[PDB]
Amino acid sequence: QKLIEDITKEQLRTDLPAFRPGDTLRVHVKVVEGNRERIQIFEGVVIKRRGGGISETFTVRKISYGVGVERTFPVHTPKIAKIEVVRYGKVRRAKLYYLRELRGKAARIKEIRR
Amino acid sequence: AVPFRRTSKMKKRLRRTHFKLNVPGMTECPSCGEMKLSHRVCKACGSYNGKDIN
Amino acid sequence: SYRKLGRTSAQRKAMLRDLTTDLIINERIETTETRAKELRSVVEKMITLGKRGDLHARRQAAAYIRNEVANEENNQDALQKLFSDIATRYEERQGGYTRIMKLGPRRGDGAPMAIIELV
Amino acid sequence: MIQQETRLKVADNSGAREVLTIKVLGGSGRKTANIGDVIVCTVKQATPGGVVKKGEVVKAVIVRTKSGARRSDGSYISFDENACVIIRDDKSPRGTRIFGPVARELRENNFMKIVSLAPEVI
Amino acid sequence: TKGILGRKIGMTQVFAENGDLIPVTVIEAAPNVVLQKKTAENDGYEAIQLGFDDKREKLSNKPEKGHVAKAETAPKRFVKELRGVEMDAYEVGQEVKVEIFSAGEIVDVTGVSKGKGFQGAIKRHGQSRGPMSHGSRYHRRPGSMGPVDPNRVFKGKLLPGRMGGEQITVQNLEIVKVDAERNLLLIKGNVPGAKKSLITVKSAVKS
RNA sequence: UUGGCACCUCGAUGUCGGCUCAUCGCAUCCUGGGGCUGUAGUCGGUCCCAAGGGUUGGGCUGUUCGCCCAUUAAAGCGGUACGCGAGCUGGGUUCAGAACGUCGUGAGACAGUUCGGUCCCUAUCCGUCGCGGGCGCAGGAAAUUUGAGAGGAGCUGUCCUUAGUACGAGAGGACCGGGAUGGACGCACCGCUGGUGUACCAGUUGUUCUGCCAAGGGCAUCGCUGGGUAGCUAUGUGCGGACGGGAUAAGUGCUGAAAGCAUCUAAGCAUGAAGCCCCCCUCAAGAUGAGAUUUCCCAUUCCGCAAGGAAGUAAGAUCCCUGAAAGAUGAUCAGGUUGAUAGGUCUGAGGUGGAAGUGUGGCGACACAUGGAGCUGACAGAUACUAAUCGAUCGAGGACUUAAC
Repeated sequence: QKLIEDITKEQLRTDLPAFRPGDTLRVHVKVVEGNRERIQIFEGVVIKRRGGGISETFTVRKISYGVGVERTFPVHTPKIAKIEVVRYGKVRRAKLYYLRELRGKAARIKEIRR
Repeated sequence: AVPFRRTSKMKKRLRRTHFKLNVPGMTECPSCGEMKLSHRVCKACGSYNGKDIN
Repeated sequence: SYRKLGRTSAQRKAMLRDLTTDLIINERIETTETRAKELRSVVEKMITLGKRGDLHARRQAAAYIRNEVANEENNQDALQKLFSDIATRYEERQGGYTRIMKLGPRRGDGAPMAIIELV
Repeated sequence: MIQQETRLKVADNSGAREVLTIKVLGGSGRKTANIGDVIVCTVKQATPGGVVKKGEVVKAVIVRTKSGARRSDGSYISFDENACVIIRDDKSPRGTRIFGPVARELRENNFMKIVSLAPEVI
Repeated sequence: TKGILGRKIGMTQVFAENGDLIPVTVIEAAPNVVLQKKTAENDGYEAIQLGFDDKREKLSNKPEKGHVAKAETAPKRFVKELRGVEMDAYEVGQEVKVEIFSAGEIVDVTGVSKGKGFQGAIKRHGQSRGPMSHGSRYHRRPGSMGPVDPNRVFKGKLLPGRMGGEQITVQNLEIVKVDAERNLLLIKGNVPGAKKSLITVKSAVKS
């Protein structure tokens, strides 16, 4: 997978900091309604990091109005404008799929700001 | 399913066609012979290019 | 791929943990053919841990080597024989530790026996 | 991924609590309906003071699923609870508020009233 | 209709010009050499054999060593025709490569599919399993052959077999980019055939 | 269909209805195209051609049927042993048990009802669907083919414009034609979404074991969970039924006679359907009518005066071995030391997610540092370090009549 890679060495986006699974980062999302570009904030807990170079992904999850919002995103896509890392976190595990159940204090207790 | 009618003495022999077994690929040992089979150590001396591995 | 060998996934571990030990004591085994070709993929990993010799490296290797006294009158375990004898011999070699030589079939079942020797 | 007989909790102040599907509307036809897909439904449970009562057959519109919404730009929206908003014969909803976050793909349907009545259209 | 052929490598994601996300294949198809010009003045029809992915001389035979003498190059594995290009703009010995295509050329693509092996009636034909409970023993199986009065199976009643191994055209693709620096195509979507198989990248039949 | 008759079967032809898998006939439900309309547009009735394709998810009852729920372009009939039990389910009828009503004096009876009630078979042949081995194709060989012929695909809904236009008192509402987007179905593949992944990784309970601790091993469904690469995949993504051409059905006709006019027809020319034949895709020269072109090896050695027969051999291949994108085995395909075919070893990618050990904080359970550390199944790129050694077997000499050379 070298010659797979060296095609997409160009559009490997290099304006974001690295991040672990269990933490909170803010996402700056460019969003089209017609016709301008709101840069709407997005917030919550990172979980997934299914790797693979350009094919990487990540999931910021957001409880809002008592309801969780599982949302994936690109690891190098141009629509993510800027990334602001608010918290870090001592988290034992690297796939936090359990907290698609756990509300809400024990989700917050597992958000230990390292 | 029970065989409706017995096989005659022709059809019985016509399935013996590919039923024959075949030769082994055989050559001689350049130590002793005779003979070895292909690529596998002989029982004759046990040499195999050409170390005397019994 | 790997080889199922007609054994359960726990039966294969007890299968391979025996045979890798018996190369340490015997220096050569006459298994069956696909018990030979499938054994070289493990021992050449297991001798690779021999060349390290860490306190961490030996404790990886104890999960594929059992507790069997290898040489009498020195009381060496097969774990001890790797880091003392085998690693002192293969500091020249990079891979291909055990050459496999096919022997003829076996009588009672037609199974192709095969000879493994380390090298 | 909301086929026949899928109990969708409601997301408005129209009176209802749990909505049972009958038939996704598209075509001959189909068995799934992800997000923003109009369904013929009934109401199994309700808050007791309501114009839409239990046992009444009034259509509805998905907002959220545990199934994903797949935006065409790599990012995926997927909620944790299913949803409905109840429509009266045109795409102006019978409800008054619309609770909870809302998948933004409704705006690319003809639901521009429903988007305006709902707090976090993401 | 232009068309080149070659190996593929695998799949990628290449976003471009928007916030998009495109499923992209990678194709090794450069460069082809015109080995023989099939002519309708001799054979009735019009075609061009193209060879690809030259091999070393141990793997090539004297009937086929002399076949490359008209193009005067190394022996070369994968040969196929193409009926039938605009006539001609080609000479036997001209190294055809990626340069024809572009971002917008609608393209059909053929190749030999990934063989899955001997598979049963559900997987080979999309047939449907029977009931897995209620005492029923019939599951996973093709079931009723036909009526009673004709006393035979009609030809075409689907059955288990060896699935795969045919050659499959998959139409209307979009060649994304052109990489003559690296001998690389980029095609939207899924292209048939397993890893590293041979793939003929035509131009389509439109519109 | 209910029937009549008793002509195949009572040394057995399984009977209702569902599930699968269909085909076929159209007397057509749609969709394509038209006459008439008691057709103003919209939506219809009705009669014509047309089988190519589509012809749903329930509730109830064993039900076919039937009614009803809501969708839909529509939810067609009908045959095929009222298709299909050596493919399945027995829910009913019609085995014995058991009741209830009724009838009989009684045993018991009932197309009157109800609860329970062993559905056996290693596929011989023909079929079907895939794979091989011979042989032939006037010499042996390697590639690429041509297509006589065989299949597959054949469905369409919205929406916006044209156009609030024609039409219409108004209400209401277009024909034709473009452009976007779906449904169902089908064909591929894994980059995302996921599933799974039993020699991947981490945690943990009981017991047992390596002298003990630490660290590990065994077994408990893989002990149990929480994750997961390659592969197989769908609900995931990509594409599809396009534009056409040619003759036709019912129509619609232009000319024109017989029958001075008239008259689609008799001579002559059109147009016209999701019908037909191709175009699109798949197979395919065993197509014995064995086709084609390109490039190869050559035209031996002996016997039989001769017809002919052997033995050695080139082009190439085969046995044998390492295997995998292939695969039940055969086969195919990558390869056989001027070698990367596989395993190992390195450097990685992805996965798991902070190894042991050491020191420190803590009486301690634990945390912290060394340190994105440690561990890694098939995943990539190098490396002859290992195994693909030796060698053997098979395979041509081109008949002859004629025509032109």
